[PDB]
Amino acid sequence: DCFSTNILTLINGFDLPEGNVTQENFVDMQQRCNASDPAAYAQLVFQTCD
Amino acid sequence: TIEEQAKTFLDKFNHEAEDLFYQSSLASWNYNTNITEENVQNMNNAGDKWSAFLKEQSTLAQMYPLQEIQNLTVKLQLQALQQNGSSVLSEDKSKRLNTILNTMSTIYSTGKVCNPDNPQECLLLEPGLNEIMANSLDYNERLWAWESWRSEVGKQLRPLYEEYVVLKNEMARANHYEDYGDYWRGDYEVNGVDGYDYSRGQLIEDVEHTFEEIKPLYEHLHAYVRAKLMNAYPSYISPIGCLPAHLLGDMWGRFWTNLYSLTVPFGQKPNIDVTDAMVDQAWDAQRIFKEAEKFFVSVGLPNMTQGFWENSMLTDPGNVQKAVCHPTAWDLGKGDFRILMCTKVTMDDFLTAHHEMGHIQYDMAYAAQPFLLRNGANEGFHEAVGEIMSLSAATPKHLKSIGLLSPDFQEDNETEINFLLKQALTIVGTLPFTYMLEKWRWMVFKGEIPKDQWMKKWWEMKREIVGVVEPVPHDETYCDPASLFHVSNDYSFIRYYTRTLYQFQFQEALCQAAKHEGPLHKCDISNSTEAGQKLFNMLRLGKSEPWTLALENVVGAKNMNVRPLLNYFEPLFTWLKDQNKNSFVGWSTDWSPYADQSIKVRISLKSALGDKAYEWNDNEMYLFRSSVAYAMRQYFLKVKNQMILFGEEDVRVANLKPRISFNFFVTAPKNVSDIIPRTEVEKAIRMSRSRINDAFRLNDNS
Amino acid sequence: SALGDKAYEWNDNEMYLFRSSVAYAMRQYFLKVKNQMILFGEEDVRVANLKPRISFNFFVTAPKNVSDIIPRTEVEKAIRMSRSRINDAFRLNDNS
Ligand SMILES: *[C@@H]1O[C@H](CO)[C@@H](O[C@@H]2O[C@H](CO)[C@@H](O)[C@H](O)[C@H]2NC(C)=O)[C@H](O)[C@H]1NC(C)=O
Ligand SMILES: *[C@@H]1O[C@H](CO)[C@@H](O[C@@H]2O[C@H](CO)[C@@H](O)[C@H](O)[C@H]2NC(C)=O)[C@H](O)[C@H]1NC(C)=O
Ligand SMILES: *[C@@H]1O[C@H](CO)[C@@H](O[C@@H]2O[C@H](CO)[C@@H](O)[C@H](O)[C@H]2NC(C)=O)[C@H](O)[C@H]1NC(C)=O
Ligand SMILES: *[C@@H]1O[C@H](CO)[C@@H](O[C@@H]2O[C@H](CO)[C@@H](O)[C@H](O)[C@H]2NC(C)=O)[C@H](O)[C@H]1NC(C)=O
Ligand SMILES: *[C@@H]1O[C@H](CO)[C@@H](O[C@@H]2O[C@H](CO)[C@@H](O)[C@H](O)[C@H]2NC(C)=O)[C@H](O)[C@H]1NC(C)=O
Ligand SMILES: *[C@@H]1O[C@H](CO)[C@@H](O[C@@H]2O[C@H](CO)[C@@H](O)[C@H](O)[C@H]2NC(C)=O)[C@H](O)[C@H]1NC(C)=O
Ligand SMILES: *[C@@H]1O[C@H](CO)[C@@H](O[C@@H]2O[C@H](CO)[C@@H](O)[C@H](O)[C@H]2NC(C)=O)[C@H](O)[C@H]1NC(C)=O
Ligand SMILES: *[C@@H]1O[C@H](CO)[C@@H](O[C@@H]2O[C@H](CO)[C@@H](O)[C@H](O)[C@H]2NC(C)=O)[C@H](O)[C@H]1NC(C)=O
Repeated sequence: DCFSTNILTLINGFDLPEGNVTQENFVDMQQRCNASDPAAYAQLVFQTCD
Repeated sequence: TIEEQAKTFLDKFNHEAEDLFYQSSLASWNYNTNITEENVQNMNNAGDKWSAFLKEQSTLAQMYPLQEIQNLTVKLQLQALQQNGSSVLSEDKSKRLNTILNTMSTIYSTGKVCNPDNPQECLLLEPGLNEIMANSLDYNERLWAWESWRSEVGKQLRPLYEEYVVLKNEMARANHYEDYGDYWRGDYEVNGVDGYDYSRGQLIEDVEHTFEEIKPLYEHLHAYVRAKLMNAYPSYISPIGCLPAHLLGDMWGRFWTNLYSLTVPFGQKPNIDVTDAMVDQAWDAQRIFKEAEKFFVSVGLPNMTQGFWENSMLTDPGNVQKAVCHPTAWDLGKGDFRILMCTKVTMDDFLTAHHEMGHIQYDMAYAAQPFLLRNGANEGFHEAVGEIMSLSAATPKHLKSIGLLSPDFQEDNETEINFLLKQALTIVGTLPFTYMLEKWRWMVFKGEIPKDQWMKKWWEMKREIVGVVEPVPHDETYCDPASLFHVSNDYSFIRYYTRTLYQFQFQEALCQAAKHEGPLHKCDISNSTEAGQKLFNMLRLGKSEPWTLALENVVGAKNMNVRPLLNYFEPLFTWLKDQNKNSFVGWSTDWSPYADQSIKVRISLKSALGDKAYEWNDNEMYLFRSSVAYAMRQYFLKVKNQMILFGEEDVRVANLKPRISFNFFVTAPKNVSDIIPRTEVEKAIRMSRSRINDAFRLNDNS
Repeated sequence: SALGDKAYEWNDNEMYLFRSSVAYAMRQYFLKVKNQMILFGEEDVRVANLKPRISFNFFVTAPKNVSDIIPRTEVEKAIRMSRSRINDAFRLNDNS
């Protein structure tokens, strides 16, 4: 549930298609979105559940 | 070879071309002087014969390879006679292209819109609608005119433009060009000079370099105008946002001059105006031309021949006969130059007389040159040369020295500021528009912009280069850029940029040569023989050498330069920097006039359906708009007891994303300016949310 | 029969919604089979003979051409294709 919420917050923030960022490809897409444009990824708050 | 046979070919071609062209010029001149039906067919057959002669001469020039030519003049003439044009295009394709161009011109010329509360009163563009845009101070009327013209014109011109761009691109590719844009840019291309070469692709870089320097002054002017527009339309313009597109005093925003009545710095003190002194002295419409001729003689430039003064039609008849009197300079040839205009007693007519006089002087300066080389260096030289004469002659110093404007007049700097701002509204307010339009057209021709994103890209540029925001969202069915006269009639637009740069370069060079005290805005070059000699040194060349060499003979440069323009507008720049201490100079590309009342919708199909989920396309958008219209109808009927016929075209949608999220708002059925507030839309959606959800198989979270 | 209680009242707004649904169905059928982008509207669904039983006749014409009437065969095909969406848009089930 925590990982699904973490995916959903990024999807909502960056308006990506639903079903593109999955559990296996979350980190690379997460850093790609950050590298695209700072100051918009910053306001996104992620949870570090493990 | 060969050289001898080429020279013989050129001589025998010119020997006829002179007289054919000369007779065609008589036909056109006789039509223009008096509208006579019997001469219309005479013009038509003469023009057809001249076109056939040109076509046959082009056909008898293919047996001349360009690698064995040593003389440069015959090389240039052969190249100017070598281009195929539309000949290589297939006959059916050529007929299709001609038909589509004619349809485009006809739609632009005879398209009309109509009032929503009186469909029996419909207005054309140049009468009525242009006056509505140029004079009205009403937000609603201007917005109605803007949106209504754009709707019909874009909807009718879109598919025609798509087919036209495809056909023109194919024809250009058939002629060893990358696209149509390369063919257009090839006018400035010059090769085989070993020291003055100019590639076609360097024009883009030069234009971008010049615009990067021109940006800050335009930013300050934009901030000043936005500050001054608050008092006219309060609660409509954001203090940090762009300018709405319809409030700029023009249909397309090409010129900002119509805002001068709202943005004058000191309206209580008028600028210089002695048009009544000419009326008091009883000056007929003959002294102004003589004064212009005397002024041109003073610099040492050649004078007017008696042949011109013999043929004088400038006096308007004013009888039942109606003929076009647009000021024009006719160059029939063999020592036959004329000006056709309707001459009145006004300042603008005086300056236009000077403009046409300069045109005629430039045109006859290169008469000794061969016929095929009888033209300006490029497309921008002619207008700049014609215009700088009027610009120098418009100064009050020349007016005082000519006899008018009695010396007992102490000029104030407020009048100078007013004059500089009025000039800026016309000169600096149009450079971003020209640059943006040509950039969009070039990248559309080159294929960078997909045909799916055209509209999108266009408006993005207007929010980032010009600083102008549309008042209503426009989908992909529109063709707003095609509403211009130049785009729908297949004309080039970079000449207006290069001419604006060249005119100020020439003015600065002439002022520096004449040793003026300081060339800020009050420079005059009257009674300076060296200045006239320097101008004549470049006037007489024509096309015999590259335009870079002609520029070096005056300004000593090989490229366009922006520093003289900034030097000209420096006093206004200082004043504007002084006046913008509190304003936020710049703009932001996020604020929209309709963004306050919009509602955002986000849809998660995969979560609600998982498998078997349907694909979302424009038909689903149509269904969503219909559902929203039904909801608004129901709310208005069941609460306010009004029968209002909301449709699916009153739901305006923007910002579509692959997440399936978008903004929408609702307007009144036939009124575009009337926007339903967000509270009513919230209430209607709350009332009908169950039906909205169940129509799409989604449940209140998706 | 479908709703019993809690049933809504049928008026001209429901007729507008029905016409819009039929237009959407025809658009979908023409796109997904014939590969043509035809802009059917809700003013191309002509309706006649309205009765208190809520029964009526309808037919469909080309978007800007009153003379061109879509034959009954493809109208039947489009209704067959999109009947489920038509039904759940109104909370009725294949018998109502
Ligand atoms: C992603 O967001 C972080 C947020 O700071 C940034 O990463 C910087 O660069 C490297 C990453 O390895 C770190 O050492 C820095 O501490 C990070 N912060 C800085 C320079 O202020 C950056 O915005 C993005 N980094 C990447 C690799 O995309
Ligand atoms: C068109 O207007 C002109 C002048 O009003 C008239 O025709 C010209 O008349 C003068 C005589 O003063 C002749 O020198 C010109 O040759 C005439 N122009 C021609 C023949 O083209 C007349 O009113 C009209 N010309 C017509 C109908 O031919
Ligand atoms: C144009 O072609 C001619 C060769 O026929 C050359 O120019 C000639 O140069 C001599 C000088 O001795 C002159 O007397 C001739 O009048 C020139 N003939 C012209 C201009 O037609 C040369 O190859 C080319 N001249 C140019 C480009 O100026
Ligand atoms: C204008 O179009 C004609 C096509 O008819 C071009 O003529 C061709 O020239 C090339 C190069 O020498 C030849 O290989 C072809 O055989 C010619 N085609 C003919 C004669 O039908 C002509 O070169 C074009 N003009 C240009 C490109 O400037
Ligand atoms: C160029 O034309 C102007 C006419 O504006 C000449 O000025 C007069 O020309 C006539 C000849 O018809 C002389 O009689 C006058 O003496 C000239 N001066 C005035 C004040 O009328 C001018 O001389 C010509 N410039 C030249 C030949 O260099
Ligand atoms: C127009 O001229 C007057 C005086 O010539 C200007 O008033 C002075 O302007 C200078 C520089 O701007 C200031 O340092 C002075 O404080 C001003 N007042 C004086 C000398 O008493 C005025 O600013 C000018 N206004 C415009 C729009 O140009
Ligand atoms: C269309 O647009 C607006 C509605 O926003 C109407 O203008 C209103 O009524 C009068 C104009 O006669 C003015 O007070 C204002 O322009 C608006 N007043 C408000 C919103 O309180 C305009 O009349 C409408 N035109 C129609 C319905 O034909
Ligand atoms: C509207 O639909 C009718 C067909 O129902 C079209 O009529 C056709 O017109 C052309 C004329 O070139 C004839 O060749 C066809 O035979 C006609 N179709 C028939 C008789 O079934 C009519 O053109 C359409 N009107 C439009 C598209 O504006």
